[PDB]
Amino acid sequence: STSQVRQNYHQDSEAAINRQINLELYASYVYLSMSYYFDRDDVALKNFAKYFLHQSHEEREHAEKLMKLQNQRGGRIFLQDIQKPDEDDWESGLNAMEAALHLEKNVNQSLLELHKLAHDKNDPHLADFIETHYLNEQVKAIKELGDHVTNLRKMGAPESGLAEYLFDKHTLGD
Amino acid sequence: STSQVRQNYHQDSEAAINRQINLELYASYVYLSMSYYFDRDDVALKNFAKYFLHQSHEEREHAEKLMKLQNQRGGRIFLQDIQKPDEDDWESGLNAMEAALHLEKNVNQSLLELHKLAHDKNDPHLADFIETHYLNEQVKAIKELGDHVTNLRKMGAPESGLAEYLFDKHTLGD
Amino acid sequence: STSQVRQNYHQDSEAAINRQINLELYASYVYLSMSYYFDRDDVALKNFAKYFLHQSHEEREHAEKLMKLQNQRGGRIFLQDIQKPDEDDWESGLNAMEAALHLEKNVNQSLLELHKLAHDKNDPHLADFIETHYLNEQVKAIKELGDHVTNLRKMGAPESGLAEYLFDKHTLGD
Amino acid sequence: STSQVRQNYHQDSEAAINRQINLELYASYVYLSMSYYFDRDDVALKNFAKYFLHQSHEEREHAEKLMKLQNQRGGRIFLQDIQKPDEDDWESGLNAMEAALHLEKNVNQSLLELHKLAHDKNDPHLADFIETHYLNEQVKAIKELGDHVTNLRKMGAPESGLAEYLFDKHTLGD
Amino acid sequence: STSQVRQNYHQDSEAAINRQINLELYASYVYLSMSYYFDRDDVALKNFAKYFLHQSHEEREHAEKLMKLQNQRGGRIFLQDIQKPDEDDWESGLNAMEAALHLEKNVNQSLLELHKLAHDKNDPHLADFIETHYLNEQVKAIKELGDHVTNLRKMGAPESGLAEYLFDKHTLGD
Amino acid sequence: STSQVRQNYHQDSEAAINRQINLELYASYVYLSMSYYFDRDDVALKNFAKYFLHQSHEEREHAEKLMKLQNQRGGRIFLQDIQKPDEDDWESGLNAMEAALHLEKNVNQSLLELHKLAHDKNDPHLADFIETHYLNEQVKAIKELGDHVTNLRKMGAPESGLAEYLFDKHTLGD
Ligand SMILES: O=C(NO)c1ccc(C(=O)NO)o1
Ligand code: NA
Ligand code: NA
Ligand SMILES: [Zn+2]
Ligand SMILES: [Zn+2]
Ligand SMILES: [Zn+2]
Ligand SMILES: [Zn+2]
Ligand SMILES: [Zn+2]
Ligand SMILES: [Zn+2]
Ligand SMILES: [Zn+2]
Ligand SMILES: [Zn+2]
Ligand SMILES: [Zn+2]
Ligand SMILES: [Zn+2]
Ligand SMILES: [Zn+2]
Ligand SMILES: [Zn+2]
Ligand SMILES: [Zn+2]
Ligand SMILES: [Zn+2]
Ligand SMILES: [Zn+2]
Ligand SMILES: [Zn+2]
Ligand SMILES: [Zn+2]
Repeated sequence: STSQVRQNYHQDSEAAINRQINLELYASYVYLSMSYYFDRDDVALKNFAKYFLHQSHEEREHAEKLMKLQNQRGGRIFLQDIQKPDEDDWESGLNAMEAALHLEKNVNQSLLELHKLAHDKNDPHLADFIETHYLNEQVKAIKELGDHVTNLRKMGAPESGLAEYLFDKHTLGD
Repeated sequence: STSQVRQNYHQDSEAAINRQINLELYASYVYLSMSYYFDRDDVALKNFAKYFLHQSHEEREHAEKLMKLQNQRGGRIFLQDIQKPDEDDWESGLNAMEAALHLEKNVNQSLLELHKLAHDKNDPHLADFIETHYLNEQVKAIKELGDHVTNLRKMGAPESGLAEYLFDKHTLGD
Repeated sequence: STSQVRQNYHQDSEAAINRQINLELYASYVYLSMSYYFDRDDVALKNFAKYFLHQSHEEREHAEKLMKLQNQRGGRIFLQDIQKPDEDDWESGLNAMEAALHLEKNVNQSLLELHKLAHDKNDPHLADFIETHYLNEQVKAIKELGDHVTNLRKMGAPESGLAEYLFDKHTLGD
Repeated sequence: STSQVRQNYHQDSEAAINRQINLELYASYVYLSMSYYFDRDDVALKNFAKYFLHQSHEEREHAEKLMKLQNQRGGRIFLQDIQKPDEDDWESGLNAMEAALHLEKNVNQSLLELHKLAHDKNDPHLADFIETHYLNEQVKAIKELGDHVTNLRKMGAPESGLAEYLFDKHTLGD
Repeated sequence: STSQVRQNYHQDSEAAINRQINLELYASYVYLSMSYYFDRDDVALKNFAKYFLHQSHEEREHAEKLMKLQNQRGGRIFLQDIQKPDEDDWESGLNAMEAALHLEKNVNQSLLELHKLAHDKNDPHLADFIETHYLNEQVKAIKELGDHVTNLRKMGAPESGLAEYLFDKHTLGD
Repeated sequence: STSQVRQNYHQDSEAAINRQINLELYASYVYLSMSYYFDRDDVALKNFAKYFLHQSHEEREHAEKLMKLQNQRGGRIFLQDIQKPDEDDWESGLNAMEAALHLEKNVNQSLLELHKLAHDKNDPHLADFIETHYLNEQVKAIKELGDHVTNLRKMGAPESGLAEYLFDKHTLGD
């Protein structure tokens, strides 16, 4: 069918959207994994644990937002498997942060491509949606992972464990 | 003359804005008419009446801030007569819901054509204007009207006058 | 047909009422034009603009009120084209006020004939309706415009731009 | 490495918990899809949608509390892919209710086998865990889903389009 | 070294951003000069004075938000000397308002050029940055300075001492 | 011309004030530069940044009060180019503190010489103005910079990344 509400809504755009949803749920899955990793009795950095748990809940917010744009435009949601992440053990506070930064650069890439598509297919509505709710969020996050990584490294992580423990106290703990 | 504030504002943009002004005022007249049709002693659905008197007042807001925009950029407002609606009797609640859907998807086509003009003339201010204050509002508008229609249909409207009475109570009365 | 509520309601009154509705929308439209005219970067008298905009929203109430009385008496609303105002460029504050006084004297005329018709068709309900909700409002609005004209002319307008700028500050801006 | 906190926690229990974690995440995914299904403009039952969006967030909670449990006991979390749901179109609100029921009765069955496992490994902490935080919860949840289905049926669902609309109003909307 | 956070950030964009910073710091300097001009014992227009000083601090905000952006995107800040303003003596309130109009149109074109660049390099994050934090802020400033220049002109300035005094009180003084 | 307020205000003092104005504008630029350096994703010390950004704005205040003073005494302001800081990269937090220190003694130096000028020209208003608003402010700034440098060196700056991270937390974040 074609929904009564659909208008200037191209099907690459619609299919690009069902792709992002999955990517956002993917990242939500990664951050859950990082979170409970730093909750391990042998790692025990509670603020690393809550930092990523919060990112896990936000990625969820991202996907649900897109699931809403879809129906709003008259596209139809098709869901897919969520890949388990690439690790079971994230090694270190620094390394987990670097993986986070890598993950978000990559989600950012897809958002930019999704913007290009929306622009190329002359969807001003879809494109302002990406710029308003996603683009600058991803710059902020990526700037923030960058800063953390810079600070964990300058402090002598992940060699110095003292380093990671003070960072969990003094940066991720308000 | 050429206004002292004019900058990057193409006379084709100026004349498109004036067109949109008239179309918004037109919208408002349609809803005004729909509203006072449901206030007739033989239609007597008050929440339908309120729901359109509101959109009537909303569309008037839409025109008024196009008028501001026009002067903001140093163009010049020319008003044209306001066409009376297509109908005097709007038949039923479902139907008026189907009519407004049609109307808003139409006004939305105009906004997407105003915006593409803006893009092509390299007017980012005007394109952003359209994006923030109109596109998204139209997609929320289109999406809602669709929802009401689907519900009226599934309830058994327009035949069932029970359904329309109940939809007025449980859906448009808060 | 004939509405189950109609009573001592003559169809000339009904057609007289549809006419006034249009006329009120007309004035509503004239006052909008005046308003955004003084919002022009090359006119720029904010309080002239806010004054006429407020008159715009009141005429809209003036007309919705009449559309209410129509359905109330079981008459039936037929709308009509809203003719664009007789100017796009209202020249000055003095001249805008003078046009406005002309406009309302003319609308006052139409109401008085409507009262005459209501009286002549022995409709004391329609007659009290015009006495209560319109007649003294039209005397107040005519007197107010006259005083503004008197003051703007006594301040040496419209050749003294100083004149009109002080009037906008000291009379229309509280 | 064997965790410094592990005590009377059998590696069969550990692997049984990780299994439940995945099942709970999976249910969360099912409710998610059920939810934004009723957000489509052709379904348009907003309280069905709210009701399922909530259970999705609850099933998430279910998983998170299991991941805390694993680490509390000295086990090690291993996530796995999240299987997308069986349907992309859940047909009707009655049906989704019937599917949800089936789903919940399925997860209840897994926790009773986890419970029997715990008991047989003489793991009373893990049995008391399942007793307090899951068993009565699923039992309340199964009973409510039975109630809603029984009611949707008794009102004439899913054929009576009015029925589902009203259940969404009168039962799922407070 | 490429900054760790960089992504879709063009070296033209970065250098153009560095130019806009200088241009904003140059704006703030001009408005500073204008403000203490009116503070002179032989000009003595405190509201002109306070008007431009507020505008001076605004421009400094415009620059600092550009700088933060450079860092967010991984760009690199390079400052250059701040050109002293063109005049030491700004003649009068009218001429000062005119010169601000010229200044802000010049800033506005540089920013439209910066947006164009951003679009030419497929940097939607940058373009929507310029869109939402600068473009309509420049239109507002340009409209307001338009109105001010107009109202000063119609009053009789710069020939009428009275006019620049009363505009100081009744417009620049709230 | 000679100003109508001018009294016991020497041309050299008028000259030395104008130059002092420029030097405070310079100090504000330096501090602004140091601030956004510490905002870089590869330096990432938020409280060094806040510290220097607060300096930056205070120095602006220093200059505006000189501009105010100049007009009070009947002198005439002449603004010069504001030269860009010596550095684009400030290396480290300790080296930035040390360069702040060097700058503030240089500013102290010129302020003391401006005081000697005022004494020499028997200008006690000018002398007390300098004493009252700048002299102890300069001593306080230099004492605080001295202490910071001292602490940063004892902690092992600049070699110690940890030292600069802990100083940012425990001294500059309150
Ligand atoms: O044979 C049994 N069930 O069929 C059995 C043996 C021991 C238990 C028990 O309850 N342990 O706590 O149950
Ligand atoms: Na935009
Ligand atoms: Na009477
Ligand atoms: Zn995301
Ligand atoms: Zn993210
Ligand atoms: Zn500490
Ligand atoms: Zn509209
Ligand atoms: Zn609309
Ligand atoms: Zn384009
Ligand atoms: Zn009911
Ligand atoms: Zn009227
Ligand atoms: Zn009137
Ligand atoms: Zn006055
Ligand atoms: Zn569960
Ligand atoms: Zn459940
Ligand atoms: Zn600016
Ligand atoms: Zn500006
Ligand atoms: Zn200073
Ligand atoms: Zn200083
Ligand atoms: Zn002495």
